Formats: sequence, C-alpha cells, structure tokens
Amino acid sequence: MKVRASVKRICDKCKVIRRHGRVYVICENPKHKQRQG
Amino acid sequence: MNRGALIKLVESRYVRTDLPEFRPGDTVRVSYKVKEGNRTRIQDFEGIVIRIRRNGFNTTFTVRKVSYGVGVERIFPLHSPLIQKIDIVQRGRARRAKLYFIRNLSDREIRRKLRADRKRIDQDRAAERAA
Amino acid sequence: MIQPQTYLEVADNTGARKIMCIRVLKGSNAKYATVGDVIVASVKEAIPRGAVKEGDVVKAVVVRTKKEIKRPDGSAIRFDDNAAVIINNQLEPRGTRVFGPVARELREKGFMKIVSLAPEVL
Amino acid sequence: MRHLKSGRKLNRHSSHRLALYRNQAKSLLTHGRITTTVPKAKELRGFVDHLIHLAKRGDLHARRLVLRDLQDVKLVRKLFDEIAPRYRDRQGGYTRVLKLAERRRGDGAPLALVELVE
Amino acid sequence: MKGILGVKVGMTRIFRDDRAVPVTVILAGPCPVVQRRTPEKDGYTAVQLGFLPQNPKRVNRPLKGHFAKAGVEPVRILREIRDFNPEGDTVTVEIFKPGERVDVTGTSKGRGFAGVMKRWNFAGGPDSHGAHKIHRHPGSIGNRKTPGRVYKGKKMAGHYGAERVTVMNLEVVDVIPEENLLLVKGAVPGPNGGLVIVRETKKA
Amino acid sequence: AKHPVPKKKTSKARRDARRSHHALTPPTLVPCPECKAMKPPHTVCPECGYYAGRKVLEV
RNA sequence: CGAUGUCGGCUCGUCGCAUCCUGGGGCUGAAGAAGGUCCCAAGGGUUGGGCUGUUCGCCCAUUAAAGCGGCACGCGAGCUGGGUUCAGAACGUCGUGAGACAGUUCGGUCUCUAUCCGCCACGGGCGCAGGAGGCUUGAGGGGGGCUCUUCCUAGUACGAGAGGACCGGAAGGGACGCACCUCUGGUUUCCCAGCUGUCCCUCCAGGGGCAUAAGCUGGGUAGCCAUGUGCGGAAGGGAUAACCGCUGAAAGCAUCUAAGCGGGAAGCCCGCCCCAAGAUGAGGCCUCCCGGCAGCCGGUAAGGACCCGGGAAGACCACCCGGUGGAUGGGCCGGGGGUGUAAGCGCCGCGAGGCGUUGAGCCGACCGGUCCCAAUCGUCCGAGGUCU
Ligand SMILES: [Zn+2]
Ligand SMILES: [Zn+2]
Repeated sequence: MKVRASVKRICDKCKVIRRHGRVYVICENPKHKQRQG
Repeated sequence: MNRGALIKLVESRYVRTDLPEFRPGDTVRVSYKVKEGNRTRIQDFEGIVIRIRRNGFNTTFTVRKVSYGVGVERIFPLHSPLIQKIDIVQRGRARRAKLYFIRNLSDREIRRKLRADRKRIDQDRAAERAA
Repeated sequence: MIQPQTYLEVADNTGARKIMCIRVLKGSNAKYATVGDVIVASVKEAIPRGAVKEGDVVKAVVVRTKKEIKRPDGSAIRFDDNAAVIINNQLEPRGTRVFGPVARELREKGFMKIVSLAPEVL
Repeated sequence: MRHLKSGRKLNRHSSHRLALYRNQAKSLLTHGRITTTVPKAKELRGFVDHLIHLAKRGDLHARRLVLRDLQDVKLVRKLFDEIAPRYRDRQGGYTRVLKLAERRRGDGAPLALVELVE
Repeated sequence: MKGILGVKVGMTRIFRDDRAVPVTVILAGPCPVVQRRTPEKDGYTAVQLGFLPQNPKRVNRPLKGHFAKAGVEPVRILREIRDFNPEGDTVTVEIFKPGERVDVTGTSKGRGFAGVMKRWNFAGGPDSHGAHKIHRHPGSIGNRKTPGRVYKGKKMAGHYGAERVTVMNLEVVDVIPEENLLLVKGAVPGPNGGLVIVRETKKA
Repeated sequence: AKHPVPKKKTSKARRDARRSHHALTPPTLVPCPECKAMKPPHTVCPECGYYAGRKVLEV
C-alpha cells in the first residue's frame, strides 16, 4: 500500500476509488495498491 | 482467641518430634532427603551447628563444614520432613548461642575453641541404655 | 547475588584464578546474579600459561555464592566464597575439571557437565 | 513508626532515662508518695513493681539484683524489711498512680503522684 | 460471589509436597449474615456479616434493633460481601476449599506520615559529594514557568498504608473447619488481629 | 534555601480567618463528690484532697 | 539590566509522535527465518559501565529495544559547582607596557523559617429541611497496563539443503507495582553475656557510673525492613485505527460504501485494584427516638462529646478500642524468645581459674491468664420534625 499525496494510475488496470473519504489506487498489482496520504 | 495458640494448633500437625536435641558447637550429620533428577536419595551434611534460631515450629538451625577447603554453611528447617534424621557425631561445648566467629578461624582454632561437653556426652553414654 | 565488578573464583582448570562480573546474561536489566546464572566476566588473574589469559572476556556460570540461597524445601545453602565456571557459549564447561562443591540448581538449569565434574554437588 | 514498641523515651537518652528511673525509685521508697510528671510516673510503675517483686522474693540474689539499681544498702534494707513484707500477699500492682488537679505553673506540666499501694 | 469475614492471626510456612509453603493463618468464621442486600431493596446483591461478636452491654439501640430485625447475637463488626447470596445463615470456612483461589482485602499497617522514599521509593539524594541537607528529599517537583504549577497526584509524603488493600489470586492452602481457620499462601495485608475480608478471586 | 518571604501583607479578614480555630475550649470540670467542689475528672479534688471516695492527698 | 541564575550531572517527572521494542497491518526484488519499506499504533519499556566537566560521541557488555524531542536548550527559594565566568598563579601567544584570550592549566563562600496559588496528607464548620448508629451504592477520579526465554506443536509447513515456521498451547524468567515478616538476612539505645581502665558501693566477692548522645565486643525477640516471601500485568465484552472484507447501486460491468453488515491492535471504554454523595445532583438500605412561648423555648430520646486506659491508629487532630459487667493499659503468672549455666555454696587447683550445683539466672515489646494498680466519680451537647 504505497501511501502518498499524488496517487495516480500506473497501469490501465489501476482502478481508482474514493473509499471512505480517501482515494485508493486499487489494481491487480499489489505494488500498485496506493493510499492517498 | 489466642492467636499464638492457634498457630500452635496449625503447626501441630506438622511438628517433627523425634529429633535429637542439640546445641551450637555440636557436630551433626543430617540425614537430609534430596530430590536429584527424578529419584530422591538422602545425602548427609556433617558439620557444626553454628546457630539455632528458635521460633517454635519455625525454629531452624545452620550447619557448617569445610568442603574442599570451602566452608559450606547449610540451613535446615528443624521440622522438615526432608530431614530424615539427625546424628550427633560430637558434643562441641561452645559458650554462645551463636557461633559465627568460626567462619574466620583455622580448623585447629576451631577444634580448640569447641571442646567436647563432658556432661552431655556422659549423659548420652548414660542414655542409649535400653531395658 | 553477584553483580558487576564482583570478583569470582574460577573453580576449574582453565588457568584463570579470579574474574570480574561485567554483566549478567539474564534479561537485559537483571540486577543480580546467583547460582546457575550465566554472567559475562573478564579474566583478572590467571595461572601462567593457562587456557585463558587475563583480559579474556568469557561467559561463566555462577556455581557458588557467598550469599545464601533458598530452596523450595525451605533449606538454605551458602558458601564462603563466590565461584564460577568459565564455559563456552553453549553452557559447556570450558575447563575440564571443577574444584570445590557446587549447587544442585546447575542440574536445575541444564549444567549436568558441571554437576558430574563437581567433586561435591549440593 | 512506634508499632508495638513499648517504653517511653521521655526525651532523655538511654543512661539518663535509666538513672532517672533509679533516682525516682530511690525517692519513692524513701517517701512512699512522690510527685512527678504523668509520663514519668507511668514509666515508673513497672520499674518499681519489679523491684518490689524482688523484695517479695527476698533472697540474697534478689538483694544483689535490686541492689544493682538502688545501689544503696540501707535503702534496700528498708525495702526488704518493711516494704517487702507488707506486699507479701499482693501479686503485682505494688504502686498506684493518681493524677493531680493543678498542672505545674512553671510550664503547665500535668502533675501526677505515685504511691506505694496501701 | 463467595466470601467470608476473617481476622489475620499470623503467618507461618508449612510443608506440603516438600515445600515450606508460607501461609497466613486467618480466623474467618463463623460469619452470620444479618441483612441481605437485595436489588429490590438495595439495588444490588450482597449480604451483611457479623464478626466478631460484641458485648450486649456495649451496643447502641440502633444496632440492637438492627439485630432484632435480624436474629443474630450482637456482634462487633459488620461488613458486606458484594454479590453473595449465601443460602446458609452463617457463612463459615466450609464455603471454601484448599487449593481454591481467593482475593483478600485488608487495611495495610498504617505507617503514619510516611517519608517520600518509603512512600514512593524515590531515590532521594546522595550521601556524600556535597549533598546539602537533602539526603531524602524528592529533588525537583515540577517545571519552570511552563506550566508553573504542580500536577495533581504528584507523589509526596503522606500516610503510606492504613488503607483498604486487596491482594489477589491467593491460594487456599488449607481450611480448618473445627477452628474456622483458613490457610492462604503468601502474605495478607494488615497486622495480626487486624480484620480482613476473604473473597473468591476475580481472576480466571 | 533562598530565604522564602511573605509576598504580600495578610489582610485582617484572612488573619482572623486562620485565627478562627484557635478557640480555647473550657477545661471540663466536675463537682467533687466529697466536697461538692468543681474539679477536673480523674484527679484528686485539691479541695477535699480525696479521690475515688477516699483520701489520698494531704490537703 | 531598582536581577528572568546560564552548561553539566543528580531527583522528580509530565507530554508530543516525526515509534527504537513490544501490538496490528500493506507491499516486497516476502520460499521459511531473518529482512526492507510504508501505514495504524504513545499502554508500557527503552540497561550497566569506561573516557571526558561535558551534553554529544566513541567504546565495553548486553538487551526487545538500548527513540527523537518539549516542558525557561524542565527542574539551584530541590542538590551539586565538574565546566563556564570574580579576584590569586602559570603556560603558548599578542602587546613596548599595563594587560588579552575563548587557548590551556591549578584554586576559588551557592543565602535555616513558604504569606498566596499549586501539589501530598489530616482535620475543624456548616451543609446534606427531624435527630441519630451503622451499612453500602457509585457520579466521577486515580493505580495498573510490560517484556523476554524455553518447550510441545514441530524439525512440522516452507525449503536443494541449509535453515526453519504460522497459529495454539505450557513452563521459567527479568524489570516494575502492591502487601507481608512464615523463611534468609539487617537494625534491634540496655534484652542477655563477656572484657579493659577509673572511681565508688564495701575489704573480698559481687555490683554501679563513666568511657557517646550504647566504652568496646559477641548475640538478639518484637517492630521496621529487602536482599526474603506472596500477589499483579488478567481473561473476556464493546466500539474501534491501519488493514482485510461480504452484499451493492450510482455506473448493465465492477466497486469494502454510497444504503447495510463483519472482522480487525500492547491502542480506547469496560472489565481488576483503590478514592469517592461537598455527586450542594449532598444518593440508597437497615435499625433507634419521641412537651411549653416554617418559628420559639425546654429539658430531652436515640445518640454524642468532653474525661480517662490505651492502640501495628497517629505529628496534632483524626480513626479504632476499652470504662467495674472491664482484662484497655501497667503489675504479676505462665508460654514463646533471647542470652547462655546466674549468684552462693561445695570440690579441685599455689593461682589464674575449672567442676557440679545449672540450660542455670535475667529476660523489651511477643502469646494468653489473673482485677493487684487505674480507666474513679461525672458534666455537658443533643429531638417536638419547613411547607405544596
Ligand atoms: Zn495497476
Ligand atoms: Zn474535694
């Protein structure tokens, strides 16, 4: 879960959600899993 | 309620009674049960009773011997079941209820300061005489 | 109750005579050391041409304590010294043969080498 | 923490406490009744009752025991001659303490007099 | 929850299984209940236990009527065992059994105006190297102008002990039915003869 | 020890406030059952010089 | 600048989290183990020492770790004074010089009384709409909270092997906190004994004072204690963080979220311990008491206080207990306990002395009994119950 401020897509599979007031870069790659913060 | 009396009662069930009365300066071999590993044998500690603190059932004593040029002071609950028995090898006539000074004396000095109790010894000879 | 700076007699034939407790390998902050305790000491006195020379820092085991020691029986044993056994890092007696009596707790802490080698276990 | 510790210090060191007791006892036997601060009297009860008890025993050994404290021949004579017999039947409580009505003017001390029992 | 009044008669070690297990001896029973704290009447569960008995000519009319509404002889001390509805009318040591875990509540020995070292184990000050008249003081007790006060609960001198104290998870070494004596491993708060309350341990 | 010193003067009301508790309780006395004279309990009535219904002091 | 004492160390801590360990988790270039990183997490802990004035740092040895900081670079009306930075002295150096240092080196006065707020304890007054005696409850408050090792699981899973698990259990630790004194150990101010000098009693003997506010020494009950022993960190419930979810539209799909629901941490609350109805919201239960001039007076009832004997209660006060029926204390007695065979006598010895008498004699607390002493005798406060 990469935490950062500039969460962004990495691959096309990088799907984004605003889950519980935060923005999550969810994808198949666990490396791509990002939490904006 | 006589609190000390009650303590007397509770300790009554655990009082060992048969052991030979002795005083400091005497030399004794203790049949003391020991639990080594799983079995439990009985090894004996023989030395001088350098001390007897008398607290009723909680009365205890200490024995002193020099094991391999090393003075081992050992203490025993006077009413422990683990004390199989007591053996008076010697009636060393001291002159004080405590005998700590022998901690710092040569063995020759020790024997010199502790002479045999002619009276108590002559009694034990006088005793040990069955019908 | 052995603590740092304490001098200990090495009760075996490693070559040392006395050692100084400089730590107590029992937790990180244990105050004292006693029977069966593994201390770390330095060689302050060794026979000439022994296995270990002075300044050697070696793990030892407390085999005798001038402070009294209780036991669940209620009995108390107490030596007229404070001795220890220079061991390896495996709780194995580095010296071949020990001197003087020792305490049975070494059995209680897996020191059967010392107990057997002990001339008189107590 | 004075837990169960018996005996007043009386604001005097050891030997002065003792010599106080001895002098007080001397005066008491010399007069039967005396006047003293209350705590001194209460500490004086046992110290006198004991000596009187040794009077009731009366042997030579008691003579030298009590004489260790009184330190007088004639006084211990009166003790073993008039004082001992009159208390031949009483077990303990050989003296009585009574508190006086007026304090001491000089410092307000509460006065109490000690007497041998009738 | 089982409990019983008791008095600390003294300590002693005894020998079970070649162990000089030290115990405190405690004259507990018999304890007659005098009033059962019921929720409808009192909003909770408990009972009221008399121990030890008191001189009839030393009891006031209110308490006397309190034992008339009860049936017990006038009794010196009276306490409540919270959450304990004994079927019986006089609790005794039989409610417990040797080997059972208990918690004891008593008043530790009053140590008066305890110094700060004896009361909180403050290190105090050195005995030499120039320590001027401060060998047992707590040193600093706060901070400078911020916040410039003393926090609540700062450890200081005061009465150490003389207070309701509860040691917990003690073991019933042995009960003594005929004597109402009970044997508990370890030590119990309070002096000999000081009243105590024996209670089942809340542990598990 | 840097010589602690009273910061301000104590007002009259505060001084009297602390002096509230300084009352001197009347020394309780009782009448002598020998001489009907007031006196403190548990002491010989110096008037009668008796105590416990019997003479001790030589008034 | 009619004074805000400056580094350092000590004591005492409190707090932040930008977390060192312990708790949880994500990803991994995570096979397992050990890791790296990041996220949540401040409950607890975060060692001893050498050097140096030092903080700092290095090092030694450990640890789970050996956190960074704030609190006037915390803390001197709490300590110190090592450094800095008074005056003296010296060195290198600059100056002609007197002198200078930020360079060094040695020495160098740290000020009894707390008024107020604050904090720690204890009280008195009044209140708590009748007065009392008890018992409680518990608003809320505080304490605590830890960690490690070993073993079985299991040498199992994983792994070529090496190595080596998860989870789940059990045992033992260290440190810390509380209590207690059975055991060990310490003090044990006159409890016992010994011994030296001096003077005295009384010549001997046997004693006493002084040698410290015990002359010294050998012991030591109680009490107080740690180094002694016992106990504790809970378990569990709830809500939860990170995180992981199930169902699922918006948005045909999918989506842990939008509706909803779940799990999920040494974290929070409770749960454990203690305080606590001044909780002025003054709580609740039980028991006891019953006139004359919202009132007012009266002695009162219950009850209490003073007084007194005390007390592991205590600075005082307070608290507890006792008060003739009483064992409350002092005696006495007995037991425990300590010291260790009293004196006197007799015997032996030229004597010093020794033997028996004799485990004697003395004996502070300790445990109980005995009313011998004394808590005598007493006085006073204290109800007539607010009204809808
Ligand atoms: Zn992606
Ligand atoms: Zn009169």
